[PDB]
Amino acid sequence: ASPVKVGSKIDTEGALLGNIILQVLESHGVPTVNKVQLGTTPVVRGAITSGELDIYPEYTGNGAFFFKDENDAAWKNAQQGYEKVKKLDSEHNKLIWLTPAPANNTWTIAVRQDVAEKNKLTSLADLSRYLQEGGTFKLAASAEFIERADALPAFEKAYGFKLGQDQLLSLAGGDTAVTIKAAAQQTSGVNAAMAYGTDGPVAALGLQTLSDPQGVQPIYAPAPVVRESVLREYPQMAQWLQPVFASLDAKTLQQLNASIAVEGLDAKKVAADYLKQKGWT
Repeated sequence: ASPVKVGSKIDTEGALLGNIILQVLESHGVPTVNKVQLGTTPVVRGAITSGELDIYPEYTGNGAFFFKDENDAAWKNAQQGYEKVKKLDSEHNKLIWLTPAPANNTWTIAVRQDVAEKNKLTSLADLSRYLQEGGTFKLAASAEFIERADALPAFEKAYGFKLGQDQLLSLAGGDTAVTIKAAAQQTSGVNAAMAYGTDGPVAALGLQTLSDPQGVQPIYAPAPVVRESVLREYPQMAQWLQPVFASLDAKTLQQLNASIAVEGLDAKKVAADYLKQKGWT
């Protein structure tokens, strides 16, 4: 009878996933309070652990910070990271991690679709092979992404490639909308961009993210996290949200995020349309 307080983070994907959770619950007649786009990670995390939120989408790899377990190898594996934060949040905070999306919202490289399809580039390993075969390549990226040891140099080391100076366009202070745009219109001959794994502009501006099978970056997979006492009152909501989040792979999230961020569709309507199309509402 007491309404379920549904939240999310302020960003595009937060708006999308928060509205998805809210509308799934509403379609089952569950009483709700709309607190979508409440704040940043620490604000929503503080809110759910204080009871100001009952459920919101959180990202698996953030378990590294929640449990002071930075540099644990588990966060570099999608399944191991999920299971780890799920176990820890249950026992320590009575927070239940539901089904995670198969997507990984983390740093990667996105390549122009034409170049990716022509050269069969799916993963960062494919990219490395293409480069060592003399493939034409120029990456737009932030100075930070280029220099930080855990960013481009980590990809380079793990996948065995090296970008020369003429294969880089350094853009001072991000952000990925700008680097993606550079590849999209081939600025200074750029054909690839620094991007996040579920970036809306990747879909809208005609790029394709590369996968990270080696697990160089920690995995940030979004999942509903719900207070145990609330799940206790509506146990069925795990079942409701399972096929929904199972369907959210990277390309799907890129398209939905693009609808909102690039083309200015209402996040509420984008969520509603998706749920209706897939037949969950």
